[PDB]
Order: sequence, then C-alpha cells, then structure tokens
Amino acid sequence: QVLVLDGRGHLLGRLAAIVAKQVLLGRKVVVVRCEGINISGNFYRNKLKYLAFLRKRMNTNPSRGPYHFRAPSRIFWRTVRGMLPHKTKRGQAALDRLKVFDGIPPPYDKKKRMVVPAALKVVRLKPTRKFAYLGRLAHEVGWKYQAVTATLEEKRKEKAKIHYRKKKQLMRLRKQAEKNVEKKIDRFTEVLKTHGFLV
Amino acid sequence: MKTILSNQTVDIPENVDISLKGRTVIVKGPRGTLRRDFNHINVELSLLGKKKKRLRVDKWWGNRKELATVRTICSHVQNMIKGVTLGFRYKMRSVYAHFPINVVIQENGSLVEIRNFLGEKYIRRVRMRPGVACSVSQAQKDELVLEGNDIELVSNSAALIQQATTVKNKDIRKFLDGIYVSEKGTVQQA
Amino acid sequence: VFRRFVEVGRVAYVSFGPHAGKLVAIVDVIDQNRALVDGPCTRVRRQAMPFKCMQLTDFILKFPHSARQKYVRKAWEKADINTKWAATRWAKKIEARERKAKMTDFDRYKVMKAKKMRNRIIKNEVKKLQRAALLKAS
Amino acid sequence: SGRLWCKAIFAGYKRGLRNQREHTALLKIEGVYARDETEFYLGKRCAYVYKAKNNTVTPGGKPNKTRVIWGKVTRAHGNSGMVRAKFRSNLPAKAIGHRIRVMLYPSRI
Amino acid sequence: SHRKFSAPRHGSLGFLPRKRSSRHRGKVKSFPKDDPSKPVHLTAFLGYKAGMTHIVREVDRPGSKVNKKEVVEAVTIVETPPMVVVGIVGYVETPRGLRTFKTVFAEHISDECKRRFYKNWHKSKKKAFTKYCKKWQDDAGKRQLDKDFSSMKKYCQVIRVLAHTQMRLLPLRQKKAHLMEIQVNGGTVAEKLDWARERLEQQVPVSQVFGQDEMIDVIGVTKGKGYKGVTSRWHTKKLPRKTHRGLRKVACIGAWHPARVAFSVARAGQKGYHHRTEINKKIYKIGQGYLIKDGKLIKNNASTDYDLSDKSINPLGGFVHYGEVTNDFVMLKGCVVGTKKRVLTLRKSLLV
RNA sequence: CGAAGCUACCAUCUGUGGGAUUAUGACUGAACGCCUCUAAGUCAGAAUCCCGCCCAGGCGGAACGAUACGGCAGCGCCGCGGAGCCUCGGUUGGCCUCGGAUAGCCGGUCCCCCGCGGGGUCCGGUGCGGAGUGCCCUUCGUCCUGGGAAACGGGGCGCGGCCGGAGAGGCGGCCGCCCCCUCGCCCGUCACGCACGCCGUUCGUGGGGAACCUGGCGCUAAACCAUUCGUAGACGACCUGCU
RNA sequence: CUGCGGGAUGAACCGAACGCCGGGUUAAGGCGCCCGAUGCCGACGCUCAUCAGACCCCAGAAAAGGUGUUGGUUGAUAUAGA
RNA sequence: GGCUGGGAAGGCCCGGCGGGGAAGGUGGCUCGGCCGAGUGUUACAGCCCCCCCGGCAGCAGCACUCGCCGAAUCCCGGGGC
Repeated sequence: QVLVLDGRGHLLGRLAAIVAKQVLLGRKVVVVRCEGINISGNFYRNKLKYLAFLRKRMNTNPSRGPYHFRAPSRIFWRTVRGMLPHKTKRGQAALDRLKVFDGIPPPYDKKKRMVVPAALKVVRLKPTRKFAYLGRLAHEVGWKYQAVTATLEEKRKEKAKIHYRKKKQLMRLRKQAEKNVEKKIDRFTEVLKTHGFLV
Repeated sequence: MKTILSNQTVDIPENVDISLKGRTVIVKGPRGTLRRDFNHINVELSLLGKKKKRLRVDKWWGNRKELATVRTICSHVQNMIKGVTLGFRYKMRSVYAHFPINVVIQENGSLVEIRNFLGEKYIRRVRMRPGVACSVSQAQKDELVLEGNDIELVSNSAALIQQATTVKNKDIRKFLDGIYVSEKGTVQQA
Repeated sequence: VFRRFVEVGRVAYVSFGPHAGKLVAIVDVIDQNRALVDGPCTRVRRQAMPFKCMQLTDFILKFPHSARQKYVRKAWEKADINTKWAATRWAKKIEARERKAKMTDFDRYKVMKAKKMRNRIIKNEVKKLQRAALLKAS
Repeated sequence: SGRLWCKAIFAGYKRGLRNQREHTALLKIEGVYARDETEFYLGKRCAYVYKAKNNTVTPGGKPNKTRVIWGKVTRAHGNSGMVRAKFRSNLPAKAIGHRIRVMLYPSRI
Repeated sequence: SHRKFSAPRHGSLGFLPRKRSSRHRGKVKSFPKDDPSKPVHLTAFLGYKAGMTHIVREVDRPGSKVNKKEVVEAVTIVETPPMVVVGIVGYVETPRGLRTFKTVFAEHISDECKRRFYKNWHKSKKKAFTKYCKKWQDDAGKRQLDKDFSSMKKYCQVIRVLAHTQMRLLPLRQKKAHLMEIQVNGGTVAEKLDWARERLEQQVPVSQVFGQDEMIDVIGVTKGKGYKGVTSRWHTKKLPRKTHRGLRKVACIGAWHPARVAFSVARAGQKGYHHRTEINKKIYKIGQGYLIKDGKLIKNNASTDYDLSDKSINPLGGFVHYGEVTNDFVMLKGCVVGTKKRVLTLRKSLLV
C-alpha cells in the first residue's frame, strides 16, 4: 500500500513532480538511493547553480536564512517541498507522508522497488547530452557520508546477489519439477492456456 | 542534416587479436594487452572477417558532431594496434644555456628527479603514469626516452615532465630552457 | 549489433494507429521518419506510415521497391507470411493476451480453481525435490 | 464477503485558479487514466464514509458511529480518468486525498 | 557612502557564539584519525591546571640570534594523576553519522566515578550499577557480556574507552570524578577491543599516553568574566569624552535600508567561559609524582641534571589558589585556557 | 611601599590540511586524406569555491544506570478473559540482484581458473520482454456422507534447541517431542432465520491513547527547593560538599 | 464612478461588464507540480549556453564579430587530374 | 447528393510504342559455403517503374477507415446529468 521507488537513473524534477502529485492524493511514497538521481546539464553548470543557491543567505542573521541541505535525500525532499504547498496543512501532511533515504535502509532493502519510466534518464534525455550525479554534486558541495553509504550499498549488493542466486536456483528447481510433473497436471495447464496463459 | 549511414573499417594485422565486449575493445599481441572502454560514443562496433581481419565502425542517423567520432574511434584503435605491435617511444632532449639540467630516474622509470634547472635548488620530482618506463638514452648527452604501450599515457607523462620544467617570471623567448619532446616513434620499426 | 534493418520488403507489426495489430510490408522509404507501406494480404491499403507506430519483425520477402500492389501480394502469398507469423511466439503471446482480455467470469472461476490445484501440486513436487537435494548434499 | 465497490480518491472540488465550486467534487478512480474507460462509471453512485463520536442510526443493524455522504457521478474530467461527482451535502474538504467508495449498482451492463 | 579609511573588523566571526559553555569539561570535537598500522594507544588524557612558573634552557635552533644561549620560557603545570578505566564503548559509522552501538561498564566502580551519576550524593542511596555488576558474577551475565563484546568486534568501527580521573589524589575540594571517552587508535578493531578489555579496571599514567618533547592540544573552558561591555568583549574603539550617551559603546550599529541588526555587529554580552581548543602546546617535562621507598622523593619533580637540588615543582607555600601538587604532572610551554583548579583535556596533535 | 584579584603587542603562548576546478598551459584526436586543448575522452592547475581544524548544537537521534518497601502505596514482563470513554486511516499480499540502452535475460557448462559457490570461452533457447508488475501468490460461503484424481500436510498466538540479521536489525529461517484434523481439484447428497428488492455489508484490529476488575515472576526512588562553595554569576543559571 | 476570468503581483492591458441560484458551452488565457485540465504511444525541424530560453502593455540591451551548428544566393576548377 | 458527372487503387488481361531505376545476366574486386552476400561499368527485359495508343461488370468518398464539401440530397435507436 506504499510506493517504493529507486532514485537511481531518475531525473530530479521529473521524478519530484510525479512524487509530489502522488503524495498529494494520500499515497505514501518512499524513495531510496537518492544519490543515484541524475540532473540534466553538465556537472559544472549544476555545481554553479547549487553554489548560487548556497550564496543565497540572510545577510543580517544567516541562522534564519535558507537551510541548504547537502544530503541528496534532503535535496530531493526540498525539491518536492518546492512543488508542494508546504504552507498549508495538506502540504504539510503530504511532506509527512513522503519519506526520503540516503542509499537504501534495511527497512526497505528487502522490498521490491518500482521504477518510473516517465522520469528515467534513458527515456527523457538524449544519449548525446551530459548529466550530473546527485551523489557527486552533494559530495563536492558538502556531503560527508558518501563513502560510508557506498560501502554499505556494496555489502547490500553482495547480500542481494546471494539472495538472487538462491531465488534463481529455486526457480530452476520449480521448472524441473513442472517438467517432471506435467503428466498429472496436463488437464490444468490446458485449461490455463485455453484462456491465454503460459503462452 | 542527419546522414543515413557512416562507416569506416580498420584492417588489423594477423599478429594481434582483438575482441569487443559490447563496446569495450581489448587488443592483445606480443608486447601485452590494451583495453579501452569505447562507451558514451554511440556507435556500432563489428568484428568481421575470418581470423578477425577487420573492425568496422558504423554510425546511423548521426549529426556532424556524431559522424566526427567514427574516425576518432578508428584512430584510437589504430594507435592501440601500433602500441601492442611496436610500442611507443618518446625521445626528449634537454635544452639549456648555462645550467646543465640533471635528470635521474629513481625507482625503475616511475620517479624522475630534475635538478639544476635554471640554478634552482628545488628538485622537481615527477611521477610517470603506470606502464610507462622512463630511462636516460645513450649516444646522446641529455636525452630521455619514455617507452610504453599506451600512447595516451606515454604522451601524458612526457607532457608532465615537460611542463614541470617551466620558466617563471621571465622572458620565455630568451630563456629557452627545459625538456621538450623531440621525436615520437616506435620501440621497434620492423 | 542490430538484427532488424528497415529494408525494402520487410514485414512489420503495427503497434498503434488506425490499422493497429496488423502485419504490413514496407515497399519504399519516403523520408527519415516515414515509409511507404502495403498490406494487401492483411487488409491494409498502400499508404505512408511513420516508423514509430510500426515494429519491424524478422521476415523479409523480396520484391521491387515500387511494386504496383500485386507483386508484393504475390510474394506475400508465396512466402506464406501469415502462417509463419501465427507459428512465431510473438503472435502466440499476442493471442494469449487477447484471450486473457476476453476471459469471462465463469472462465475466471475455472482458471482460479485450476491455478489453485496446479500450484499446490507444483509446490508439493518442489518441496520434495528440495528435500531430495538436501539429502543428496548431506 | 469481499469488496463490492471501487476505490476513488477525492482529488478536490471543481475549481479554477482562484475560484472553487464546492458543489462538484473531483474523483480519481483507480485503474482508469483516460477518457475512454470512464464510460462505465458514469451515473454510478458514490459514498464518502467517515466515523464520528456520537452513535447514529444504521439500516439493517444496530446503531453505529459510521456515517456516509451519498453522491452521483455525472461525467468525466479531462482525458485523465478523473470524474465529476455531485453529492447531496458538499464534502467537508477534510477528505481531500481520501478514499471513497464508488458503488457498482446503478448497473447498465 | 563608503567607509573613508579601511580598517579590519573587531573580533572573529568564526568564534562568536558568545555564550557560557553548556559543558564544563573540555570536549574532544575531533580525535586523531586512526591508522591501522601503529600499536594501540590512548589519544587523550584529563589533567587539572595548577599554576605557572619559569623555565631556563639552552635552545638549539641554528641560524638564530639566540642560538646556544640561555632563554627563559613561561611554563604551565597541569597535575595529571593516572586515570581509572571503567568502561568501553563502540561506535558504528552510519550514513547519518557515528552512532553509538554498545557501552560496557566494568564490574567494580569507584565511588569517585559513582558520584558523577548523582546530582546529590548525600541525599541519594548510592544504587547506581547495583544490578549491572550482577552480570559479572553469573554465567548468563558472562555469556551476555561475551556476546556484546563479539558484536562490538564484528560491527563497531570506532572503539572508545571510558576513563575517570582520581579526585582523591588532588587538593581540590570536590570529590566528583570526571569521566571521559578516549578514542583508541591502533591496530585492528579486534586487537583494539582486546587491549581495551584488558585495561579494564586499571590505572593509566600519563607516560603511556604522552611523551616528552611532544606537541599536543589543550581543550578547556575559558576563565569566565561575566557580563561585559563591547569595549572589553570586542576591544572596540572608545568614543571621545564629549559623548553624551556614554563612550564605552559601539556608536553606529548598522545602516538604514537593512532594517535589522546584523549578527556581525559587536554587541554587549557574556565574556569568558567559552570552550576553546589551543593547539601546538609543547610538553617540556613529564614529571613524576611523589613516591616513597624509604622516605619522600620530591627531587624528581623539579631537580634537573644541572640543578641537582631537592626541590619540587611546588613553590614556597604551594601553588596560589590551587594547592600542592603531589602526583604526576605535565609542564607545557606557554599559557593554557582556564583558571586554577580547572580540568583540561590533553589531546594528541591532529597534524603531521 | 604593597599581598590577592583584574589588566597592557606595556609581559607571555598559539594560529593548521584536503577535494572540485577558473584563467591558463597541455595529451590523443576527427570534423577538414594535413594541422588543431575539443567536438567524444584525458592531465597539471591557484589568496577561488566547498569541506576539514574551531564555536553553538533540531519540536533530531544514541546506548547505558536507578526507577518511588511506606507510616497509606505505585510500577515493569507473560497469558488469557469482561464491559468501558476518545481518536481514527482502511477494505488480501508480493520476503528484495547488480545493471546497459549502437543491448540484454536463462541453462549447461564437454573446457579452464578461483574461494557448494564465483569468473572466462564455446553451445543451446527467448528479446516489442510468458523465468511478462500487460506480472505473480491466496481464494471470498458453512457443514453431513460417499466416490474418484492428488496426498502426509496443517494446526493447537503448540512447547524446547541451532542461526541469519547493526544502516534506522526488528523480522525470518533450520532441527527435536505431545495431541488433534483429512483441509486442495472434480462428481452425487441434503441442511444452514428462505428475515418476503432497498444504504453505511464484508477486513488490517485482540487497532492507538486514557480510567477500572484475574494470577505468576521482580522492584526499591531519584529530581528540585533549603544549606554550603567559588573554577560561576545582574536575577536565574553553572562547578562543588554535607552518617 | 467598475465589480468578474487571464497577465504570478497590478488603474489605463486581453476577454467581458454585475439581481439570488442549478445545468450546459465559451472568450481572453492556459493543460509537469504548486493549480482545474495534453496521464495525446501528438507532427515536422532548430538549439548546449562555465550569463541558455521561456509569450502585447512589461519590466530589459546596441553596433561589431564566430568554420559552433542548420539552411539559402552567387562565382570559379576537377580525370586535359584539383 | 456534388466533384475533374470525383483522383488513384483492387482483378482478368490482351495487340503495340519509347524512356529510366540498373537484374535469373555479364563483369574488376571483396567475404563465406558451382552457390550465397557486398560494391561498379554499357545496358535490352526473362526484377521492375513511367508515358503514348484502346477496353471490361467491381463499384460507392469504400470497415483494404489513402486524402472533401455536406442534408427537406436524412432518418432510427440508446446511455449520462
């Protein structure tokens, strides 16, 4: 009942608009691996844009000024808040519904995550154009925990590789069992495929 | 406009063997192996001819800037073939007026120490890229030879050791000192 | 690495448009993103069509690039494109999807019962195979 | 024994940029996202169900705390599967982005 | 218009939360980065400032005008009794930060360390760590402790040791010992944890942590000065005597168009009692405390190979407003932050 | 003349390291059979920018200690029960590879290398994805007996051991012993207030919060004020002592 | 002396002028989110900007240049070999 | 219903005429097993395309939806508010 999205390979604003629209309608959305998000344009242009955003600060008391969050997850949260009416109660509730994580935590590391083709780089961006990784931008703008997140993600990738090997072995065993047992379930697969299955 | 098709072919010699893992070209032969990931270029790399005779580069519906990449890929492949077969040797002769530039190779070829450049007490220690070997050549008083398979690495190391010897706050048109690349050839001509 | 090329005489499946879900043979190329196409054996008239709406298959019948609606039909009949297309797995899964779409409520109930029984039998067999493999490993 | 109604999200009132009409709500029905599959849901009854403190009457059962607001689907709304609904009492705007039940028994099948 | 004659600003913008420190003991904001090649060693210690005095020595810097000449340097004495290790703690690196994983305390804990856990010692019943020490006297508790240590060895990245000062050996009135986490830098995590476990319920002298002729950092709270005006807090220029509404004040605060007072304007407020971390303090001498073989041995404190006297670092009548130093001490070049009796944190240098 | 305390470049001590790059200088290299720092790609690069050192520390988290023996008490974990106020969302779940797009998915691997598993070559099947989220998993009436296909499966918040899991673990797996049941798929066989057409039916729920009735196993307070001290101080606050 | 829809904002701009309402359709304007609607399997081309660009009044730029790139006009020479 | 009394197209084709892309052909070369594939040169038609002579129901704005104007040359039925 909760959307789980993989931030890797998605465009920043393209994914943020969809996430904001979904979370306005009461849908709970969780986004993982926000460092995998990539923004169109060259990295130097994106870095200059974020440096201008940093330069935007309250002159008399910067403590009250804009809060420039460096973590990619908080950057995505802020760009969704910029599309949400955060001044109102409905906007605040949508922000509370939305959850963003750096990398992918154990609460969601063992959950299948959806992919939005309407915000993917390969879908919406020409292959001859350049793009900048949000993780690289965050690291060069002030993020601290890039290497730790990378190591934890590598450990999770190894564990998921082991799990996928086990699942693939299970599927191969299931195929062998089906091949060995089809004689006594011929009358079931037949009625299954008469209606458009297993074909 | 968009050109329907651009194609080029490189006929590799029988000595070397090349392979393509999708878009990564690996070339092997006598001297060693060279790998180059030719992604981000959006071309079709085919390997045709029995005994792996020719490598074909195709570009479909590309603009002018995209068509410009086929020949650069072919040039890179030819440079890799030349490096694998014969190798790359850069000879650079030291040029000076009064102070003799002293060049000492330290580990094998990796560390190059440059002393007595314009009388400076500071020693210029320069690293060489992996694979490139630096040595002091014979039959010439002040000449350094850089040998390697990767032309990019050898030339980058030569550029580094050339830009290290830079004259500061002077007239370069008068102070013609430093180490400059003189000849760019092959280790063996055959 | 390409296996399908837009060649004169290649069959293509119309993904969307007026003549959706039909085979049609490319006769001539009109522009960068437009091709002349003919469907004499598939109830499609000679017309221009963009490449976006057509997905080219792996069937290539040979006829001249400006055939007058008859030689293309003769080549289509000689090659018997309809039967080979029906035999291909693409049309089989297309028909399976159509059958699933046309499934009714009683058919849905029968399918549910059959799936239940078949899945239970398959799960029992898989469990027996797993325990046998574990015993072999031990 | 199961669900005999479709799920819909109360997207909001019929509104312009700076004016809203509270007498016409917008319903986003799950599963339909084009103005071709919305012909089935035209004229369908819809209900907004909410529970309150004080107990109320309940047909065919003991009094409960649950109450509903009934309404009818009039027409579709702009090529995206959104539909217009008119309720006897206007929705309280507390149900913005909340679930409502589109019943299936103004049947025309 | 513009300022006619340019002048640098008063005070540092990087040091101006001008508030009394919430903590009284100096906090190590950053420990040295641990290289997994050197042996295990504690990176910090906790001493107490006693006083200052002179030192006379010959310098050995060639080329200087004062080379091979007698010079005098002001030296600050920090009494540093050995600290008792009472616990260990593991830290695991997380994408959010450095989260504490597991804290394991020792079986026996001294009353000096127990005093810290109680705001009121006279009123309390002294029940701290009453059921916790049962874990060290039961098989189930021993198994749980072994499992906790194994988990710390497997998962934790950073290991720190809880050590408390010995307030008994000091002339200070207070008896509440100061506890502190000291990060252990050394070999692998397993060897580090084994060394920390071995050092449990044990004394740690200053010779183990620091050596002679070493550059360290001193962390502590500035001697407080209470509410102060701008002329003393930021050392601004004094207005002329002819001023009507005061002269020890900042004259112009800000411009008109920005209708707010900037945070960079020098204002009157709290001066002193600020947390500070002085760097590059040189250890001139780590002096041994009073020890007895047949009688008192006080020469080791102040006697040198060129003085060969029977003097201790304590002056005549003892140190003023501190007491008499009888334990091991460290003599640092120059002055250090804080007043007398003040607890200071000595940290190894973070730089090559 | 002058103790203590404050104070003076009017005495004394200390003041740091990386990353990305600007201008620029370059490598390979076509466009443009030649040449080119640029179009793809790559190198060096600074009082620059960011981070590190340093100050504060979020309607932000951390693990750990004690948790009111009393002269009336009050609590913490377990299990299965009864009403009793408030607050509500809902109306089966999916327990998971990395990844590329001018390419990928699956086996066997006769063959080789490496720690049952991984990598490489070859071969064989799909690729507008049927090892398809255009998807999969479970059925959503009950009970009697009386046959067939299939069949040793499940349950008693079943009781005891062995593990995986630290990112914000909070869930699952693997083995022993007691009892009970014949459940999935097709056919007969009846009966279930058949409430006579009328709506919030149907569930995640033994939902979350507050006040009261059953037992077993464990508990014994600390904080503040008052007093005192000056490392602190306008008052608060802060560092301390007191069977 | 004038409300209303749009131009984010607003005297004079565009549409359009006012009793209280229900249904339908528009103008000027728009349809990624804020914010109602392109959540079309929209069509054809141009554009890389380390100062891109984004809609009357209107809130901003000139002369001069660029083989950066995409088209057009004219003029020569090239198998007697550019 | 109208049009260029619609334009082309679909089928049987028949007796001629010229031109062009450049093909069961020839042919320099290249790649694999006489054959298959890719390039070039004159070039008839045994791959075809176009024009001129001349005729058959197969039409009809055609569910082979290739591109209009429409209504005493126009009527019926159904759904939603």
